[PDB]
Amino acid sequence: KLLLANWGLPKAVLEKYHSFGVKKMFEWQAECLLLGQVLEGKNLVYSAPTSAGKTLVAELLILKRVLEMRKKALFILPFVSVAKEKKYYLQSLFQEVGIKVDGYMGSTSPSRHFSSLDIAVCTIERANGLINRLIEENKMDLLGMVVVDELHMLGDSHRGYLLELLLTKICYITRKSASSNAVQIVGMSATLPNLELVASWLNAELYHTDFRPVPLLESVKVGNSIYDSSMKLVREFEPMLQVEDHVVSLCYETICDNHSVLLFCPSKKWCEKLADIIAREFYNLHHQAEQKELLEVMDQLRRLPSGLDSVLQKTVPWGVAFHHAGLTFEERDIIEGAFRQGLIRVLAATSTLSSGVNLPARRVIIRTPIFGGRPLDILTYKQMVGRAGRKGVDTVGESILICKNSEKSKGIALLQGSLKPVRSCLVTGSMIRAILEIIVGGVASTSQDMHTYAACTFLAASMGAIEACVMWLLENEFIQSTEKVYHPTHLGSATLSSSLSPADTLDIFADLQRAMKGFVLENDLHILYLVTPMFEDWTTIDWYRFFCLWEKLPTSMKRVAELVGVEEGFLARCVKGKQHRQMAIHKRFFTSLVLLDLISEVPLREINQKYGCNRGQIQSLQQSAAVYAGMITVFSNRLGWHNMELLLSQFQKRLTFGIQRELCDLVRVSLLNAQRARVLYASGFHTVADLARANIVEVEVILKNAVPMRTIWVTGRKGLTEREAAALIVEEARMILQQDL
Amino acid sequence: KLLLANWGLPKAVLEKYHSFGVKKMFEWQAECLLLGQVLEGKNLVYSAPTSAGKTLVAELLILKRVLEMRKKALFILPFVSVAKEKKYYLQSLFQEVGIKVDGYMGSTSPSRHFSSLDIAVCTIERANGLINRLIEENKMDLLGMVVVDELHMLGDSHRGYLLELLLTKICYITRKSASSNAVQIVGMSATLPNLELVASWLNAELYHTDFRPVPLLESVKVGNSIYDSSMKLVREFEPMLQVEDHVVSLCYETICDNHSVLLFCPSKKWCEKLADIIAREFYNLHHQAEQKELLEVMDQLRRLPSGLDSVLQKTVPWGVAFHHAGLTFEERDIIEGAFRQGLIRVLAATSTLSSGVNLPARRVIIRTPIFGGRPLDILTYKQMVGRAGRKGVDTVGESILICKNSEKSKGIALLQGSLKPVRSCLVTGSMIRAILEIIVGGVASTSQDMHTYAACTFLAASMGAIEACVMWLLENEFIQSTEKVYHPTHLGSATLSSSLSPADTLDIFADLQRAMKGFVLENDLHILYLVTPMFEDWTTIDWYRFFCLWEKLPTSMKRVAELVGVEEGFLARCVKGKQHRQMAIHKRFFTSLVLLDLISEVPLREINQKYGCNRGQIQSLQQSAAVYAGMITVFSNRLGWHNMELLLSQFQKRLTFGIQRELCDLVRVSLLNAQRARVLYASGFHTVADLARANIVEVEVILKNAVPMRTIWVTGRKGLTEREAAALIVEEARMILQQDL
Ligand SMILES: Nc1ncnc2c1ncn2[C@@H]1O[C@H](COP(=O)(O)OP(=O)(O)NP(=O)(O)O)[C@@H](O)[C@H]1O
Ligand SMILES: Nc1ncnc2c1ncn2[C@@H]1O[C@H](COP(=O)(O)OP(=O)(O)NP(=O)(O)O)[C@@H](O)[C@H]1O
Repeated sequence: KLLLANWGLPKAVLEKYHSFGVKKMFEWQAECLLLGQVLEGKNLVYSAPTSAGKTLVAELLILKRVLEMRKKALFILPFVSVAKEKKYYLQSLFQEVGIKVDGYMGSTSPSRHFSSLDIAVCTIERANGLINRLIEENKMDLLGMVVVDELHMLGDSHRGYLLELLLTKICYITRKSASSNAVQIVGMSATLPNLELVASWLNAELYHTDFRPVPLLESVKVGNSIYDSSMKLVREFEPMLQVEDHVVSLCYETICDNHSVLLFCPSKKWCEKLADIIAREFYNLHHQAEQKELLEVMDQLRRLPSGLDSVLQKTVPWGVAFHHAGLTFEERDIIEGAFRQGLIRVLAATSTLSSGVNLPARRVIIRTPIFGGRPLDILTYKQMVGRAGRKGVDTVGESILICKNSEKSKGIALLQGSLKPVRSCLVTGSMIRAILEIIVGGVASTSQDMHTYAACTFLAASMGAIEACVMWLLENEFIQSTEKVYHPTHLGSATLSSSLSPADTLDIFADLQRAMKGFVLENDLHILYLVTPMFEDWTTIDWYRFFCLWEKLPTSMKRVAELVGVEEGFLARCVKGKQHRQMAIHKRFFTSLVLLDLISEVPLREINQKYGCNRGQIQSLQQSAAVYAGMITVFSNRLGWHNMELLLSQFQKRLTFGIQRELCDLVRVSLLNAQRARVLYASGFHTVADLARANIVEVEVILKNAVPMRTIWVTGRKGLTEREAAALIVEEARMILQQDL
Repeated sequence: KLLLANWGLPKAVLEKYHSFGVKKMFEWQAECLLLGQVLEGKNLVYSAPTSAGKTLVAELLILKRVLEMRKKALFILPFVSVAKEKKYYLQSLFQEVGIKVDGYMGSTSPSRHFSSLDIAVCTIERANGLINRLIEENKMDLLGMVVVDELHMLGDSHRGYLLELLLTKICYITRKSASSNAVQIVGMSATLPNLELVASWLNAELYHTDFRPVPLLESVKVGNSIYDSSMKLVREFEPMLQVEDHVVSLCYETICDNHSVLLFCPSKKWCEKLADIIAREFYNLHHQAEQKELLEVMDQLRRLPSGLDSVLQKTVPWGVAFHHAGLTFEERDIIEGAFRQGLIRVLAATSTLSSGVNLPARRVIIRTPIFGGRPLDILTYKQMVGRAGRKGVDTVGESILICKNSEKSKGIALLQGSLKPVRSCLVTGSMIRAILEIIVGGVASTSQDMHTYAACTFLAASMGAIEACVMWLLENEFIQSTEKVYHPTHLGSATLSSSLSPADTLDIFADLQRAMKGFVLENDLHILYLVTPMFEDWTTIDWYRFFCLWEKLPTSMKRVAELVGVEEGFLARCVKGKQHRQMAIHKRFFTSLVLLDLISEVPLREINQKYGCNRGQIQSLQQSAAVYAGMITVFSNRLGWHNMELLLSQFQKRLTFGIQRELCDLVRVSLLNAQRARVLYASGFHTVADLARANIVEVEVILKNAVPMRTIWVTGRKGLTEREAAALIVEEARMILQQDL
């Protein structure tokens, strides 16, 4: 029974599963999938280590649900990058079966309707919106199963509470319809201490396991000695070659064993220093002073829109590199992609890689127990050390945390500690949106029926302020009260449909209605100023630069500032020598200035040295501001503002790819991000129409030129050959036009 | 040789010509078509009376040109209504031949490209723009023949000068390309005294004839006697029944002879009085106190968007009616259509019908020699009296002009007078556009080459200020000068492409750029305020109403007024008790207010009693403001303003049909003007897509209701049955979607 072909599976899916190297099913997976009555409708929650094969159980369950009862199945993932990876994996597994898979990851939206789709690999922030849309116009029959990844995120997190509200809405809808099951909620988590309470929250059966494909031997350093988890020496450390910490040696010993190493570092600047240091040691310690495939990685990074990083130039062709937030989104994918093939053997990464894609390694080394002035989180530590040990190759997995002097006490607590139990995070902004997500949906109107929903939440299931949320919504016109029955309003129907927090919608409605009387149209700044999300922590603002920004702006760009409350008298002037709502406007104004150059196709290299924020912190905004333009536009339609939806209709597409209005039709094909379309635009193909009929060999020469074998990089496809990439552009264009009419 | 089938013609065209009652060719037409070498390339100009068969020669020539050398052939007509009639006639003649005919009449634009088209039945104002577009991007090879109707209009007229510039541009292009002919210019005119000079202007051969199918016996009244043209009594008048002028008797004598009468009147108010008077006499003089088809006309006018006119209620079912400018555009077509079938036997019309469609009658009576305080124009008189005598039925044709006391001297001069020779009307606004139409087109750049064009104009060919036009264009940035070679600018390339007079473009560029900094989006007023043409003489403005207009406008509509220079202190306030640019703003503001209700689908009955201007003067603006929005939008694209072209893209379609943004896709089918789409919209079909797939029998019931056998009226199709009209809606929708992709 522990064999995949024995289980009922499609032939093509099984063959592709062999192609991915998965053909042996562990005992824990079979036991979880044989937990009695789970399969035929009841929801399920299980825990396993990060490398135990958590995905396979969910994939088998969603396959069984899909081919048994035809119904749309969700797939919730916490991060956009992992969501894209999961969608591509599911497509590569499900091409033939006819299960059309596509995802809703922030800026991007499917061309085909959700009814045509069958599996929606969606992020939490947009899965909430999709389920709100489904619940709105009574389309619940299509949904048949919601799959959630990393259930433990529903605690203290910026987006796990959205997952909590989504799951409680689904549970309440299921309970109210019964006054074996319509929608099955299957989730995966780490070693959650209170998973029984979570399992009872959805009344799901629980199966917790600690099976690991390879043993994990966590260890700590003391001078020239290594101590195991339980304060026990396991191996007497000795240095091989170095020119107390000796962090370069631990990489070296694994290097001579023909394996790889992950070297997590606290800060990006530390990552650049550490990657450079290890590269220099590879000169003297290996030369006393695959290569061919490693040069291909260099070639792929050479004609990236940002070019090749200066620090990466002196490090990459040695198996030593670095990968953190400040790097480009395309640069990160290549560097991570090189690790999957083993081309790069050392990665000096930050804490961002902890929650990233599945990146295996033989050894994991963590430089400091303090990350950004605070002790490193246990949840992050478990995710970091969960990457030690490659399945089927490495016989063991080692994690080495470096602690010094008095800091060793904090380090030891991490090894013997356990991840904290989940919380509720529920007046509060989470409950206000929770209440508004139902009444405007019309599912529950009466207070008593609404109070039933309050008993279906996570806070109630763990074992006042619920009615206070209504009183806040009533005072702000969001919901009107009649004989008490609560009805949605024009503003309320817009907050829910656009998927905005009610705290923000109040200001946006006042901010957008401040554009009722005064507007400009020469420059996109004022229109862009209405789609900048916030200042948050996207970058550090340099005011002396803003002094240069303010004067050199044309006579129009300064006019926009006066129209939005920005004062010329105090603009980078009084800050040098030394109001919360006013400070959040000048910083918001600066955020709009950067986005203006982003849609003007100013290259990221220039925009970095000009606005001081590197490409990592800039794509962290344009892919976050593109979603904002996709919610302000929806906010206007539900409020009956057809004038500005027309203006803001194309600004989500212009911010996602950083293009102008000319390439809007051209960037529809997925193989032209921001440079493969302009160089193709200059060749005379101004629309996706004639590009489909364009000559196959003609587009080869145009893509060859304009350089700032598989050197062309494609989103989600790693690197691609120049001939293959250009051949797929016309092939994809033919399908795009054919399926759109 | 005087027989159509003898001439080389397609079989289907010949059969349709028999269907239209034209099978005998007069001697003058054959002589004109056998004027030696005219046929194989040389242009032609000929004159004939209004009923002599002027169209047939042009139709034969354009047919020969089209089937001999495949090339696009123009068809220029002076008025929009006659252009629509000519386009429909040409389509009804040319369905089978494959000659795709379509017209460019102001607001409407062809869905198919001009390259697909073969005959463009275009008005002068848009024929000029089409030829400018053709000359711009060197597409002159497609054009092979330009046909012009009423050549004599190129004199003192508001749009004949555009025809003059068009023809001189064509002639200059032909002459410059020769440094039997590419483009043949064939035109028709009345008895122009100086047609030889016009014929030599295009070097065309001239054939002037005075043949008339029926003799015309013009006559004048004196008390109870009738005098012929040459001061000779021809018949002693006697009154039959009346309850000196005795204008009701002349209708009566023709009535008992089973014929019809046209009774032209000076003013609309006179027309209502005269039509009512004759109807009352038909009570006592015919009852001492076809009917079935006459009631059908009443039924068609009963559910018109404006309903049935009060004055028409007491007059229509007796053969007596009236038709002037103040009536609805749809009302005029039915009243005129009833005359073609003979249902209505008396028409009290104004001078507007003189240049309208071909409306024949047995007798024509003109009430006064003074029209609006001035002597009646001889050109109008010839057009008015040219409708006397129906070909093949009436043995004679009579025109009776009524003169009294000392006014008889002026009346006699009209009978013995002749139509004045054409003029040039060429600093002047006609020459400024003439010069700009070429240099921005790039055809002529050097001054000497430009001076060659000045010798190809009508003023030169009849036998300084040409260089002064360049000096005016240079001072206003319209054209830049280098080493002298004149180049177009950004503003210059927009004035020519949008087809605006350079005098107006200077203000529009300043007016539109006054919207650079201050704009509103809640209401369409400010956007509509940028597309109102002018105040002109569209209606008389009542200021006390504007006082009611100003206060009851919302807090936003008053904000728009402040943004465009309108002052609250002086707004319908100082005019009651008693600046040219300021007066043309408040009047322009009032023009925008009316258009706001026009796009809000406020019914014409309410909008008449609310804004005091009847439906005749209101559709005289919305079909003139729709063209303006079609030129402001083009003016923005050539000037690189993509923000407001998006806002103004749909405002030409919203003003042509007076619809909202919901029906924009629905009104694409020609059988839904402004009421057949809303009542169909309320049935659930929100788009032209599902309307094509809509059930045939289902749309029958929805069109039957909402009434404010062939009762449904279709533009250009007279009246249509309810079953046929609804059946064609789905049939047309199927072809619209199929041919658009
Ligand atoms: N029974 C199995 N035997 C061998 N390999 C397996 C088995 N089951 C799953 N796998 C694979 O081994 C990996 C261990 O599972 P797991 O690491 O939890 O997935 P994951 O990292 O969460 N993938 P993702 O959702 O994209 O982040 C899976 O991702 C599969 O690639
Ligand atoms: N040889 C002919 N014999 C009989 N009828 C003719 C002949 N030639 C033309 N006709 C028709 O008699 C009418 C007299 O010509 P004419 O009145 O000048 O056309 P029109 O009124 O200018 N048509 P339009 O261009 O739509 O305004 C034509 O319109 C034709 O309908």
